[PDB]
Amino acid sequence: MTGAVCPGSFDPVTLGHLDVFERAAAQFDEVIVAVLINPNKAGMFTVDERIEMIRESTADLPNLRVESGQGLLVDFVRERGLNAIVKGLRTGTDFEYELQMAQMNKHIAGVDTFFVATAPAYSFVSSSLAKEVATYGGDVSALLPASVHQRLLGKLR
Amino acid sequence: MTGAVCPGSFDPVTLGHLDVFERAAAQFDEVIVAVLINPNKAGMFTVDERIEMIRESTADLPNLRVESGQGLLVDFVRERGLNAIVKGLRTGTDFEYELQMAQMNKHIAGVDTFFVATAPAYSFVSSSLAKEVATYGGDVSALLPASVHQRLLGKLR
Amino acid sequence: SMTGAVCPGSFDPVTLGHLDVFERAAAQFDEVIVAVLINPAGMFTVDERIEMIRESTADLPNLRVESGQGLLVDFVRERGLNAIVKGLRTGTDFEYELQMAQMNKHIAGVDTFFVATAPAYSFVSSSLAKEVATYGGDVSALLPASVHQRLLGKLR
Amino acid sequence: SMTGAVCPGSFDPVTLGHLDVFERAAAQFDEVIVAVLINPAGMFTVDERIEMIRESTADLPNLRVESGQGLLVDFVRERGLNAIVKGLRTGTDFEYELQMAQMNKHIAGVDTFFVATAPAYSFVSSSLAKEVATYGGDVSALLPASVHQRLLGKLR
Amino acid sequence: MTGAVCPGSFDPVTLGHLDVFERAAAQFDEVIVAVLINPNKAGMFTVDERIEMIRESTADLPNLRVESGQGLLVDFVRERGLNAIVKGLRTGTDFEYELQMAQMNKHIAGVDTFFVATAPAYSFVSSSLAKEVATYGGDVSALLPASVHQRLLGKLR
Amino acid sequence: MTGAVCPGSFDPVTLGHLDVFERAAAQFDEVIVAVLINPNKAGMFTVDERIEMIRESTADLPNLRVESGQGLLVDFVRERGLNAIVKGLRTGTDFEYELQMAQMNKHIAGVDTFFVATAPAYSFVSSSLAKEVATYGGDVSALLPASVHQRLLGKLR
Ligand SMILES: O=C(O)[C@@H](O)c1cccc(Oc2ccccc2)c1
Ligand SMILES: O=C(O)[C@@H](O)c1cccc(Oc2ccccc2)c1
Ligand SMILES: O=C(O)[C@@H](O)c1cccc(Oc2ccccc2)c1
Ligand SMILES: O=C(O)[C@@H](O)c1cccc(Oc2ccccc2)c1
Repeated sequence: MTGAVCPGSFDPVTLGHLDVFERAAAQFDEVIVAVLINPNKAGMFTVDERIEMIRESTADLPNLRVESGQGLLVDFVRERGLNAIVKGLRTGTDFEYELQMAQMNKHIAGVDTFFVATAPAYSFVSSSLAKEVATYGGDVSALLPASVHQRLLGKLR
Repeated sequence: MTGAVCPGSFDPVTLGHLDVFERAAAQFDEVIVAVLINPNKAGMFTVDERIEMIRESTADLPNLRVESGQGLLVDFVRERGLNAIVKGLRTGTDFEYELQMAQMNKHIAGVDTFFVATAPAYSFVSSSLAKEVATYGGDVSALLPASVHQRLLGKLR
Repeated sequence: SMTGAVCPGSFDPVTLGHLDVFERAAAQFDEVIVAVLINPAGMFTVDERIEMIRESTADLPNLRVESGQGLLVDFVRERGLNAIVKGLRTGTDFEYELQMAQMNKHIAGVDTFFVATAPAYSFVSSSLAKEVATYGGDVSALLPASVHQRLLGKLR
Repeated sequence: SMTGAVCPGSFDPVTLGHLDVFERAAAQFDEVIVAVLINPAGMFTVDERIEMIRESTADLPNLRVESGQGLLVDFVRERGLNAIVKGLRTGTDFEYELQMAQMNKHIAGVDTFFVATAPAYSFVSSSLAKEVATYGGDVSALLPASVHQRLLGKLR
Repeated sequence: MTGAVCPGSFDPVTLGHLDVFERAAAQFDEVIVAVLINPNKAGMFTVDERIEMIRESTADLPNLRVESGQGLLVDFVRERGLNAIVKGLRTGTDFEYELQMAQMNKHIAGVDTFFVATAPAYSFVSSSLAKEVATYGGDVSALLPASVHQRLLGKLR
Repeated sequence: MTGAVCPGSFDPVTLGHLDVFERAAAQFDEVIVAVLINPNKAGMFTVDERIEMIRESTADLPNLRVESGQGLLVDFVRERGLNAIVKGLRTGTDFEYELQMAQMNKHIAGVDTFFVATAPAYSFVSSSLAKEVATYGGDVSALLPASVHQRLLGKLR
């Protein structure tokens, strides 16, 4: 009955994201990972690549599935009969910005947002910083799942 | 069967707290509001008074129950077969202190914490500020459940 | 006794959050000037932005609306004033605006007064309102009634 | 035209950071009242705190100093005003003061204007100044000249 | 020639503090850990106990020594012919508060302060939170050095 | 032999930067100021111009040298036999973003970062804001080294 959506661009998914997925899947009957695509800007990975990397690293979460979308997150959530979003947060700065979006989403669609504190070990990994570090040759193998790391290096080379 | 604990002193419960209770009860199969008994610093209302005020304000939430608790919160949570805490947050500063507690609770007992952003209208209400304003004659009736407000005036006489 | 402040912004479009700040500034200063930045890529033209603000502030007799360019402190000083009034939502806002406020005081002796957002508008911004409306979300409760139909026009 | 604001605090003692805020408030409002809280454990008596502020604000003709108790908004409204002016150093400050500002607006319609600290006084507070002086640190550059000798008196 | 002081109450020292000590000892010729004592409030551990717990967990840092003091930190620093303080920081909130003290210390004595970001794993441990959790029976064995944990449990029992 | 790298674009160097350089040079045996060459986004001054402005402003710092750098900062640092970065901080928000970078740099290369709080007088100056103010005729001469100011006026004509 209960369910939540875990949104992001996941370009690529990180171990921080996977931690959030696992924690959501432990507390809700179903979890949908929403891979939100900007039809106007391509990321590093195509939609099918992003989804494949997430599926490979969530194979042991039976109540989680992965779907892409675009436009308003609250429409994605509501069209699946749900009304909760779960998002990871690292800092107070994160909270202030995400707060605005959560209150807007509640206002326009009645959708609630639950935030979870990042695991300490992954508090400094982000998709953007991992890509930037890897671009200039830094070692990010411990911050990304196996389903991501060598595909990332491949994209960069 | 999903579930979460909503902990606090609730001295007294505010409309901000109630908003959190409602949103938790909408997303989890069971919610337990845990009312802290604090041996040292006593407050304005007894634990039984606080429990009754919450029960009156949550009468329409059939999957929410109210209980007193003492000591280590994660013991309270695990003793009831649960492993999630739900708390409301108002500010970035709130997030930083609560994040420390959440990471500590996950480390020592595997209990997770979900945070929800305050409804905008209650971003500035707290039990402590409401009591202080009311003590000096300010009108806080729009910030508290109807019953709380009547009981609060009683304690002040 | 010739008190006055300037309320600056791009106002693309003006929101109820902005209007709340204008009203509060107008209640505490003899003269308020809303300064609409010309910074030519926005949704509305500078003239359209000025009109929407004038429409929404008709009940504020001591407020006027003017366009401006360049250093804000020059705009303020050339009108004989030396105060800016700005609304703030978060501590993050305060830290960024703090830098600009201290710079403005340093270079021109112009002071900045910040006012806390009304709770109901803590989450509205011109940018988020435009984004939500663009994908069909209802923002009518967040914008002046006039602005709202004008926005519908730009999209449809 | 009857503009006015109240600058509240314990001022135990008043610092150059506070005085900077008083001066800036006095420059932008016709009338400024400094409200000195009676909250009986401080270092100086309410009378002493009032005297130190009056001594330091002699060049501010439109400022007066009064003691107060209870709800700040009652102090403000009973003097016919509905604005508070408060200085702010950090984003953390803003978040805490934001709650009080929104509460005060809610219960009494009293607005709050915040001003950014002068950079030179970003680190001074009554409490830190007292603490440092107590252990022999030189805080003379952080306090009004009058206050400084008075502080030396309380310690020696 | 170069040197820094690492101050705190260290009541007790945590793994977060030890991380800071090690990082300071790697970058300065000498490091002094300053155990600052409030002569008006006893902590959990006496001064000699605090120093002993720090020495036992820093035995492999040859350029580090431990001394107690009270009063102005900048006097402790200057009387040893030094003029740098090194302190760990976890959050932006920490930085704002410590910033005030660092600027005051520079103002009154010319002493500089260098801050270092906490290691991610210890970002949620503090002496106060470890004591509080342990008081109510929570497991904090992974957050404190061996020189501390059982002595803490002993104090509590 | 202790040492640290002070990295940045310094376009142009401000009195805030110089304060950081001075404080680093006072506490480390060697300081290297690393001036970023950025292939994409160019700025107002060439790398050689930026280096010369820093050299003129740091003429009294014999243990500080200035060099251009590109790519991964921790490679620059380790290539010079060092493993410390020193950066100035103005705000809590600054700390949060820089903390992510510092933890990342420590993770991928074992390079540590020490932060110093801005002198109060320069808390509001930045290269970007100084240029913007100067472009429209504002006087920023009290915020920049004397030589920078002369060169800045030249670029604006
Ligand atoms: O008012 C507050 O928020 C705090 O006092 C607080 C924090 C965390 C939990 C709390 O309540 C309980 C703790 C342990 C067992 C049961 C309940 C109260
Ligand atoms: O929307 C905002 O807040 C910013 O874009 C901003 C900041 C400061 C001033 C602004 O408007 C003016 C600038 C210069 C002259 C006149 C007006 C706009
Ligand atoms: O020092 C401070 O900032 C606080 O102690 C503070 C906050 C708000 C008002 C204060 O002073 C008054 C309160 C009530 C009536 C009159 C004055 C003091
Ligand atoms: O202006 C800034 O602060 C950033 O652009 C920045 C951040 C970190 C390092 C930077 O400089 C270097 C990076 C790599 C090698 C050499 C120098 C610049």
